[PDB]
Amino acid sequence: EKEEAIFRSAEMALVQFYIPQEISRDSAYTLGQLGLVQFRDLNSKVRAFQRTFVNEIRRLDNVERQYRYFYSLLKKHDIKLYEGDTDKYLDGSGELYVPPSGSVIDDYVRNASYLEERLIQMEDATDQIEVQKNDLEQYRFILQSGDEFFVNYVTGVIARDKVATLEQILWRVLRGNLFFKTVEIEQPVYDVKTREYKHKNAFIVFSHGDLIIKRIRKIAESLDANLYDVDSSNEGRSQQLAKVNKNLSDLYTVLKTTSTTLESELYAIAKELDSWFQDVTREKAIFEILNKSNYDTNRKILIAEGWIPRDELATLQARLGEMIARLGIDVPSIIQVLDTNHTPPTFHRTNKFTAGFQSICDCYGIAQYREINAGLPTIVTFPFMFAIMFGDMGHGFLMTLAALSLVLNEKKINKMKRGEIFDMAFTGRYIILLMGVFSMYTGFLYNDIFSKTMTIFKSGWKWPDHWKKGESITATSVGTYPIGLDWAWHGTENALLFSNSYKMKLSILMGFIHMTYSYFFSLANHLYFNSMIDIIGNFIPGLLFMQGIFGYLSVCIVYKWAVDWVKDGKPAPGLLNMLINMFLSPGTIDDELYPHQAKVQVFLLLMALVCIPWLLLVKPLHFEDFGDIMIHQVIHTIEFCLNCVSHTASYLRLWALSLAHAQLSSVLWTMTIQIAFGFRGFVGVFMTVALFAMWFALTCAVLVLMEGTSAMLHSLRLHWVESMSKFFVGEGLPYEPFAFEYKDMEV
Amino acid sequence: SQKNGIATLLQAEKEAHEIVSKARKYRQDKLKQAKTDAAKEIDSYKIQKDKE
Amino acid sequence: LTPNQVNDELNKMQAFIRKEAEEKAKEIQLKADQEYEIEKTNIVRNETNNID
Repeated sequence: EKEEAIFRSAEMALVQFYIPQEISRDSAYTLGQLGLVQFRDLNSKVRAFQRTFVNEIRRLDNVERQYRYFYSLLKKHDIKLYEGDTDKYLDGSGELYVPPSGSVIDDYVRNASYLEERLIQMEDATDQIEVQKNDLEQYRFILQSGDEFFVNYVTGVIARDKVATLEQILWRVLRGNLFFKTVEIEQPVYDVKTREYKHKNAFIVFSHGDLIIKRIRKIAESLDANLYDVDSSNEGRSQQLAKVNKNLSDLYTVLKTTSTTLESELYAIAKELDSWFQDVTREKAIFEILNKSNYDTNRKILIAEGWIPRDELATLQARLGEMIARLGIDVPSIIQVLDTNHTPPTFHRTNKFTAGFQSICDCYGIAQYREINAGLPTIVTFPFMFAIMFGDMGHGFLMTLAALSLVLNEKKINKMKRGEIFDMAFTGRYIILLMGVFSMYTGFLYNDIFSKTMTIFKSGWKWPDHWKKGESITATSVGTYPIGLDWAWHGTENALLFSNSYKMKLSILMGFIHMTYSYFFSLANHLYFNSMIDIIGNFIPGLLFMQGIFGYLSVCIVYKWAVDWVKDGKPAPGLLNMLINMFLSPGTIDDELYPHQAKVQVFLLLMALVCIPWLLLVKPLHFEDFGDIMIHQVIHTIEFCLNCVSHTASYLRLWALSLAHAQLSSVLWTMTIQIAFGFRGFVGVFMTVALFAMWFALTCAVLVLMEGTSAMLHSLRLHWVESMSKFFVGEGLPYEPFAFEYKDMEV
Repeated sequence: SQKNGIATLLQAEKEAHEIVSKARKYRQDKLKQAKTDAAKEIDSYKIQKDKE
Repeated sequence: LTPNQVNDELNKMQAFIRKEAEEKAKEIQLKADQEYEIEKTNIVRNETNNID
């Protein structure tokens, strides 16, 4: 009950709904679990105030603001937010995975609106009760100096930061006549302007003049000062101390009491606030999504439309069996498919193993309705591209090691928090596995393990009895490795200048094969549409133009691979020399690849070119004619005629990266192992250990990370701009069934 | 449905409105009947007292 | 369920709403009768008391 990913697409439908108005929320609970359900928003060209549901949205907004305040008051205290395992029960795919919830949503609103002030009035007290305690305690230490002298006098206390300046300004404003003795604050206390434990001093002052008293009083406040009053007598001060000391135990205890209440209720609320958060979110979202339909008092039914998959009508009916089971009103079918003139949405399915693959399919863009998706191309080509980027055995194996560790630990990693750097990594854990399992094979034919080879097979090569190096030595071939390349190409620059020429050709050949494979899907969808009237009228040139040249070149290339030339009188023609001749000469090849081919190559070329205007005449012949379509098909003709060659050229980067990786690996090996070869058993072993460690540090870090990161995106290039150019010829809008999900700490 | 719902549901709804408004106009005629009933009770008993 | 049944969910619910409104109106007529009763009795009482 699915598609084949090659010819069968997604097929779906739309209807006009006639649901009863009373079961709107009832139906929403059910279809909101997993229904593959989306709505065509007829509620358009309307404002918020122009809608019949703006009343509840502000209530849910107020309660979620209350929840945000709950977040704030929670995190500002040490208590930890307990999160139960009910999210798994609330996140998933089942049958009745969201049990219906009664209308106690308003009860939740009520009790939240109650708790808000309940906690505000209870919490806004400590800020005062503490400062009153501090002020009384400060007064107590002030009075503790009852035996220190020398309305009628001024009392106060200042910070040590201004004691010298204050006393000096007193001495030079009262003109050098005063009694001024003081005692320091032992064990100082915090201030009140900045909440800082600032060193403090207390003073005492006395004078005769009342004018003096008022001057001192109205200058003290301008600076950082505090004022009080104390009795002149001694036992009067003792009585003052007793009376002010009596009334502070209550202050000591009240804060403890209010805390005891606070933490006590915090423990209880924590168990439920988190759950209620995502709960109430579910109701607001479901109300919103249902609200996109049209309703009037005209009819008890509700006017709604939405867009539904077509291969699950039976499942939809069975699931609505609950609609008729307990809340039954006996109007089961609300599905009746009509026809429209607009393109349907495009959508498909995804799976756990393909979290990354399927994402990149539509990241570039969605396809139009019944337009083939390149799922299998993403499964196959992109991994093989990345593999052929580089194939060091050690690097591939090491990279796969992390993949295996991640996939085996996915038992708990799937649930544990994914780190910022680990989110995408965990997303495509199953992709790197394919990356590596193809990388090891791709490198196997290269017979490279950190630029080394054990000579698995035997090929046979001719050498003299003795030979001194510095001389070119020729070895004839009697059969090479059946699999891969022989070790004989581990020698001097001759080996490299042969290997590069060998490899730069297979890249082009494979790219041509891949693009032919991609273009092969063109008529697949049109047949799926049965649109054969004139679509072939455009597929024909797009095929013949490219093939007549590229396939001819490929067959010519493979032709020389078969027939030798040393044994033949005709010398081997140049790797690429059959290009200029096709144009300047009327058929003269001058390479003598094949005699009869000379008189037929130009013939093939002239059939190929003649149908250039075969595309600009088919379109006007439809009857009618309109400028934009001729312009569009002209630009399409030119863009394809250039894109074929552009893609042809682009394929060399594959081999460029491959040889770059080979060279960097070789040079790192040369500069590491040879240095490590220092022969010494007294200090050389430790040097070898250090070199060995740094060699691993570099191999794992910089010879893998950057290379793979570049390779994957270059493969993304090579896949997208090549296939999708002529594959996703259309766009379809996404489908996203309304479903529950978790929410957590945020703004 | 659509080929028939627009008519059957209208038959339901406008029939309900028609019967409800029939009850309303019945109640207004009933108010008029109450007025004339008070009248006819004071058109007979009023003189009945003088008869006795 | 069956596509041909889509008219039954229309007509049966038409009948259901029709009978709901019919009962509502038939009891509204009883309400009209009660209003008749009270506004007859009170008016006749008030007038006949002065006649008496």
